[PDB]
Amino acid sequence: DYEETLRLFKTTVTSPNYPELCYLVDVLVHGNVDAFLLIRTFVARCIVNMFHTRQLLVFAHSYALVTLIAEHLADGALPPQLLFHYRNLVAVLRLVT
Amino acid sequence: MFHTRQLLVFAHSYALVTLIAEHLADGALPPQLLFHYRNLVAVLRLVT
Repeated sequence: DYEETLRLFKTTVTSPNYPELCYLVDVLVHGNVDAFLLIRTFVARCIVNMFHTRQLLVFAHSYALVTLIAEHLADGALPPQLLFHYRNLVAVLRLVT
Repeated sequence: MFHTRQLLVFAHSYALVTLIAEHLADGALPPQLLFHYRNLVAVLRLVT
């Protein structure tokens, strides 16, 4: 069962309220690992503050961002539910492959 | 209006409904009301 996480992802993607910086940070991170490691606090505050103020989660659009969130941000600095959502997405990819 | 009266407000006409979930969405509101109006515009998109 992943229908709830996929439903939330659908709400995020088909929403014009997607925050501008999410693209900009996707470009500057460039999918580079330690580059994402250096920006950990900013993305952690951004995802919790966004999810609390608006239900749609952020940085779901780019695969590199999703994978780097799921691995390196998992160490902490995030309430477990959002990390669990991202891990469920990555597990959905693993099930598909 | 929503909190006291239990009815949402400015739903009676298209211009207000379409402007609320494009320009007012940036903050300033609880998620539930904004998503009610976004659901109304999404219903319009589905039906068209």
